[PDB]
Amino acid sequence: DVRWQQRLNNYARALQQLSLAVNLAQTRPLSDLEKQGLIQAFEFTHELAWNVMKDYFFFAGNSAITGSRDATRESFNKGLIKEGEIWMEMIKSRNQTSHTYNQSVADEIVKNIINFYHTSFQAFLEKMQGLKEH
Amino acid sequence: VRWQQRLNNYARALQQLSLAVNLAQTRPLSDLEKQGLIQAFEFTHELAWNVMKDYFFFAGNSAITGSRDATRESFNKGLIKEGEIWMEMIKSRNQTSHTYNQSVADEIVKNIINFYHTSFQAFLEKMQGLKEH
Ligand SMILES: [Mg+2]
Repeated sequence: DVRWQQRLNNYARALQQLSLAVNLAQTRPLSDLEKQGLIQAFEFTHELAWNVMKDYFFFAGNSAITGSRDATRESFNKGLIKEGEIWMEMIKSRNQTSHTYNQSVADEIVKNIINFYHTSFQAFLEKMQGLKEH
Repeated sequence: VRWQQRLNNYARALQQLSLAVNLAQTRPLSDLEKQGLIQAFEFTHELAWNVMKDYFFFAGNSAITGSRDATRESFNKGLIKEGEIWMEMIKSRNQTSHTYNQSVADEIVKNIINFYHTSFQAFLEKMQGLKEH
């Protein structure tokens, strides 16, 4: 039923595609359309991240988690993530998705993806990969 | 509460989607650009069905809550004619979390280019005619 290590496998696959786009941005500016794609990749990577969180705490007997905010708070309190505000900012970015046809909105989410979220995603991957081995 | 204002933003969003759909006619899209085409479809469809919901609110219909509700009412009243296509857009929306699978991304992209963009343009013209009354 609930299998947090399988969810982690898909999270890694999604993050690898986000990493491709984040690396591309270091070689040249992204077009407006590529920025929309970077946002889409952030969205499917973040969605998997907090569902890994939810799945992991279900094993611990926690059935009270229902969304990304609940999952992010429990992860911070249990030490799975260190940058609590950044992970909460990700949720704000998710809630701005419908408005990214405004370049100011798209550009803000892209700057956060490149300068903060990707690093946090990689740290969470490494954290959970260690816990799986245990 | 203002369906004509919602329609202004819908047109702005559709203009951005149109740019990507025309780009796809000049060359293949990269994997990343495909993701960006899907994101543009998402913000265009979200505005579309909220225009529907706003419009029917003026008629006294406060029962509409989501995109399926809005889409059915729009088909019932003639605002849209391709009912099955507009419902397929909702299935595409619900696949958004899985577009890191190239098969999923490619399927949504093909639907956007071959069907959804045409339907979006028709709905724009339909509502633009209703704004003039
Ligand atoms: Mg999206």
